[PDB]
Amino acid sequence: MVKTIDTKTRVVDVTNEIAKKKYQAIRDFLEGEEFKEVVIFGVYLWGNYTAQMLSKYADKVYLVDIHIKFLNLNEFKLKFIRGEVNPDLIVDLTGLGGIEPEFLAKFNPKVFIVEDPKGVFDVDIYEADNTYKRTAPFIEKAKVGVLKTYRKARVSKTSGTMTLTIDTIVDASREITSLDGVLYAIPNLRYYEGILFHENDIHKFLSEISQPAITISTLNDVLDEAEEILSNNINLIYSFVEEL
Amino acid sequence: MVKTIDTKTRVVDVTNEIAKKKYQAIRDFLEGEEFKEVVIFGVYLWGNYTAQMLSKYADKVYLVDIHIKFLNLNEFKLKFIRGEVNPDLIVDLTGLGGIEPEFLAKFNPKVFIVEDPKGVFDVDIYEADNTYKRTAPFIEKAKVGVLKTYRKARVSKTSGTMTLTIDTIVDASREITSLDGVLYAIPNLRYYEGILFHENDIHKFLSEISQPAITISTLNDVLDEAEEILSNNINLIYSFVEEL
Repeated sequence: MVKTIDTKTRVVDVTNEIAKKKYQAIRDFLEGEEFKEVVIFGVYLWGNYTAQMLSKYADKVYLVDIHIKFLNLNEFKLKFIRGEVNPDLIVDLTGLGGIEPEFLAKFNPKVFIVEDPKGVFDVDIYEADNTYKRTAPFIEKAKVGVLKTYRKARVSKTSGTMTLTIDTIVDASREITSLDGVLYAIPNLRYYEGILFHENDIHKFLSEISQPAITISTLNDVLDEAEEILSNNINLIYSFVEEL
Repeated sequence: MVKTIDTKTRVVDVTNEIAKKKYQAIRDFLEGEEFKEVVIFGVYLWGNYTAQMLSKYADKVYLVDIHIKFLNLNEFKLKFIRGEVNPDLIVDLTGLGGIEPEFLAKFNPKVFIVEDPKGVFDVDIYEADNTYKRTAPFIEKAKVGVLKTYRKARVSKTSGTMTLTIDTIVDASREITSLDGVLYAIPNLRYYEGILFHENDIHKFLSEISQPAITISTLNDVLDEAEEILSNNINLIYSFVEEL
């Protein structure tokens, strides 16, 4: 009598949808701009989509994390000092406690893009943010953009893809719960970066992020309705680049 | 500067607290009465605590599942027909699509307790319920009670421990998210019965249910407040036995 239904939409599907929204904002800001060399700062798994897409607009793309060419920060710094890299385009996706503005100041790109980590107002997050301190040395000397991503009329503390994924899936599970005949809806979420970088478990990371977004205990088949709900909350997400 | 904090309270800790609440409701209703034989219908893990606690007031306790002596339904019926079992106390925790009223009618206990699965009103859940059809053959010939469990001024579709556990942890994660400096809060939940009874994976089941209830990404040490919030939502849960 009681049914168990997994959504066809996976967690990775939500993250990809969010990543696509963020890139489209970047692409629009870059419209009619061409590059030879692109450097992207941030963890790779959230920045990979942007890197793969920008490679069509570039001869060489560097994605730099603190752990297409993949480097940790220190290889990149030596490469920069040796004069082996000198990007026209810099995309900073590190956010809170990310790349230091003092390191950014050494570069001279044609276009500089930084992601605003702030979401809904939070006094501590607001205080910890230095997005516009990272933009200061490029203003008037480069095309500068600030990547912003918000949920329309919703609460998200940051604009991080992980944060948005979580709040999206959790809210969706609550809407699904209120449907007729539904007993509960489990949002299937995990701290993925902990699985990958602390436990170095590539296999468990792949299995966990590929899990159905929501598992539903229900008297009725609400799969299509659950999917629509999930789509509605994803479409709530709005991303754009503010030009400075 | 961004920290990741796990709650000390695990999912098992939350589920035990709720199960504990349900038993005390039962214990209050029985006022220290002792039985020769207790039969409890329902799944193991939500009903084991009640079985363990009632063993102090009973010579023999049977835990019957459709899957202290543990028996599945078919061993119990053959035992019942052979006349080896005839309980003074029957506790039915099966809920929706559970034990049939036609099977209950064969018994003659002194005390009969059935769990009302209904939570907040749901037309389909309400109609699928037959709790009072299970009490009917015992009304007047035994002490009859209906176990009810609600979240005060909150929405839960059923009174099931699993349902309450999910809604408790998810709501707590949302309140934690609203705290200063918190980026997000992950509710660590999984369909546990699917891991254990479908997949026969006791190892993965114990690991998943022992997960910290909530994983927090935060700028501040918010552990104590997170525990308190989690504790507060548990205290919202009210359980009692309605005597008919």
